[PDB]
Amino acid sequence: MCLKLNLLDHVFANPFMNAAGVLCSTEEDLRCMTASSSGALVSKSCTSAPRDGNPEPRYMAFPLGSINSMGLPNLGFDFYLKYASDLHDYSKKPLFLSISGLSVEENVAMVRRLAPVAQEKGVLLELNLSCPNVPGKPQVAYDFEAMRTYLQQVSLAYGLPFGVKMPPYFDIAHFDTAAAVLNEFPLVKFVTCVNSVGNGLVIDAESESVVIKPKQGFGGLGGKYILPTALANVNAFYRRCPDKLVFGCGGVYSGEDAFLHILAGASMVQVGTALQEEGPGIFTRLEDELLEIMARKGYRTLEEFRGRVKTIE
Amino acid sequence: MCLKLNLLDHVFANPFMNAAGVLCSTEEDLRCMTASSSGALVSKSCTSAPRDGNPEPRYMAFPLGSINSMGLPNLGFDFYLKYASDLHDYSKKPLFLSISGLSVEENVAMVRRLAPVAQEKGVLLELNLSCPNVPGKPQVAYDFEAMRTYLQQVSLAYGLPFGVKMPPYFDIAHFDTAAAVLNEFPLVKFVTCVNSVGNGLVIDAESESVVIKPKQGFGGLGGKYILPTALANVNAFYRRCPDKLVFGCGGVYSGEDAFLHILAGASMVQVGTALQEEGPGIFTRLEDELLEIMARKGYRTLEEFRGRVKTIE
Ligand SMILES: Cc1cc2nc3c(=O)[nH]c(=O)nc-3n(C[C@H](O)[C@H](O)[C@H](O)COP(=O)(O)O)c2cc1C
Ligand SMILES: Cc1cc2nc3c(=O)[nH]c(=O)nc-3n(C[C@H](O)[C@H](O)[C@H](O)COP(=O)(O)O)c2cc1C
Ligand SMILES: O=C(NCCO)c1ccc2cc(CCc3c(C(=O)O)[nH]c(=O)[nH]c3=O)ccc2c1
Ligand SMILES: O=C(NCCO)c1ccc2cc(CCc3c(C(=O)O)[nH]c(=O)[nH]c3=O)ccc2c1
Repeated sequence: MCLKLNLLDHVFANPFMNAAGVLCSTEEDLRCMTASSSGALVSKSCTSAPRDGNPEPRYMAFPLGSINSMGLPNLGFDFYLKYASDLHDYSKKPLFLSISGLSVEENVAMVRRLAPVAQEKGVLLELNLSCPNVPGKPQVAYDFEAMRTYLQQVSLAYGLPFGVKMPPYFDIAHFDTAAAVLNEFPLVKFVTCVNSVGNGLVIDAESESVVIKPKQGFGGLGGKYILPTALANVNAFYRRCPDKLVFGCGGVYSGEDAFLHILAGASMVQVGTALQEEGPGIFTRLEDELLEIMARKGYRTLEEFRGRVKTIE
Repeated sequence: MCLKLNLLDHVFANPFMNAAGVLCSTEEDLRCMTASSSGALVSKSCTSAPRDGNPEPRYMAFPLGSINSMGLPNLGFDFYLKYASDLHDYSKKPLFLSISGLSVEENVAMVRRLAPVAQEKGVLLELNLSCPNVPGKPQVAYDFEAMRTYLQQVSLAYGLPFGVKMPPYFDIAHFDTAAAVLNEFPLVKFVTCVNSVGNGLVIDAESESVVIKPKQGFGGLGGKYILPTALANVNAFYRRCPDKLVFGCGGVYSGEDAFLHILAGASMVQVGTALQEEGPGIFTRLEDELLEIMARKGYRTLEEFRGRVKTIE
């Protein structure tokens, strides 16, 4: 009875990892994720230049989830590239590096420089597409032209297996369209569903105030709020992309949640808010709980139930 | 101290009503909603001919919310028109009538016929824009040209103040765009934010099965999942539509949830899932709890804090 998996030519002790953005910004964070019993880790989404990000407060959490508008604070590509090439310990677990350049040219620049480290060290690329392009255009993934563009250019510049981080979708035509676009690109080997549910508003009743400072308090939502959304999107893409892997992200707090993500078709399972709230010790709980569910049901491997959600009739 | 209000030339005992879809399909349903404490009622979205809708099970609810894919079952427009014409007791409360035709033609044909009853009785039209189109093109609200067409055609045929039911948006550019369209139409006096959060999927861990039979288990989400989403949209439309009323829908289980909807800008507050779950008694509780918050803060009127949510700095 085990949680092991081989995929994209790497071996993983278990399906669990942090979500990009959570506990992965500094050397200190990365070293902690690495010492944890997560199956893998992903670095904070970076830009070329170091960024300070938005004014604080900019993240907040509550019993049923979180809201954030961090504005992409990170130490700069050079920092994460050096961490990938010089400091990370691959014998402990695989590394993902998430890039989130503010234009297609910034993304091409970084990936060209990432390629040789990817080849030499085996670091994996997660391209963040649930990012802004020009203001007053939808973020990149809600704009299938822009998305096609970024993917051709990044496939050309990088020329290696990478994966993509998707915002959630809510309409069948969008699922149909976005999957068709993704299927045009043999090198997109994996799809992460989903990024935060965009522009929610949390209001505090005692103070009659929004709880984060940027954007008049509008920010991305994570946690329990988003589980059924995360599952629909995992399962939509798992059904429409028979040749790609789906990574589930969204509202995982328990093994049962991880179990549901996996029945929906998830290969890896990421943890954002719950990790932020609970700290890296969460990873041992998640594993035990999922293993308990598997034992009770007679499952021995993840592949026995992955994608095996049943419909009625 | 009390909660009465005046809008669109009708008096309301309080700002609560059912959401379209819930306890509003048969004559028995509507008679019950009328005998409740709700300030108003809306009828089930209707089509010209009666519909059986989707295979059961087609609705399910859980502690954090609900999922449905009813498929628009209804007794047909003749029935709801006759209810609006001859059966409804307007001395008890205002009535809204929701129409949700499958094409613009079906919708224009309904409204020409409803126009004279509206004149004569004062029934109000809620145009459901959050419906199929589910052929090959996105649904109407997520397709701004189709949205402009239905609005032009309908305001032509109806020629009276009416309102539109909106699905949620998740992007600043879409709020800017959707809002600009609605502002093209002086006859649209109210915007209801929001309809169910489209296409989530609820999987049950024990039986490893989806919970509803149509659309392979995919359906609209209501309840506690959607509250911060319902509040971002109320407030995004509140700020961008200064000449329109905003009606909040989504995630109301308490006086507090209603309070936050109003702080966000809502004038009427709609209850769906919580009503389906607790029954019409919910209105007396919500009234009380909302009056209780007001008293503790020394607010006398909804007008005092409607829309007056604070941002930081
Ligand atoms: C503080 C914070 C920072 C985040 N940063 C990123 C990021 O840099 N890149 C990214 O792709 N997603 C980011 N996310 C979204 C998470 O990666 C994840 O997609 C989302 O929070 C849903 O997961 P959860 O439900 O487990 O929180 C961030 C989320 C939070 C709460
Ligand atoms: C069983 C069911 C039927 C519904 N039918 C309709 C409908 O016919 N027309 C409509 O505009 N919305 C319909 N809705 C959406 C609700 O009006 C409301 O927008 C949504 O449930 C979110 O509100 P809540 O969080 O209070 O449930 C329905 C919802 C449910 C649960
Ligand atoms: O300028 C911004 N925000 C306020 C001004 O409009 C801004 C800039 C870059 C951003 C970049 C992202 C992508 C990184 C990211 C963030 C994040 O760092 O804010 N939060 C998420 O939940 N998901 C994400 O993918 C999200 C929001 C951003 C907002
Ligand atoms: O046949 C349908 N679905 C199965 C796949 O085509 C179908 C047909 C008409 C529909 C019409 C609507 C509009 C009514 C509605 C419903 C509803 O009655 O299903 N549920 C909601 O949460 N919000 C709504 O606005 C919603 C879903 C529909 C699905």
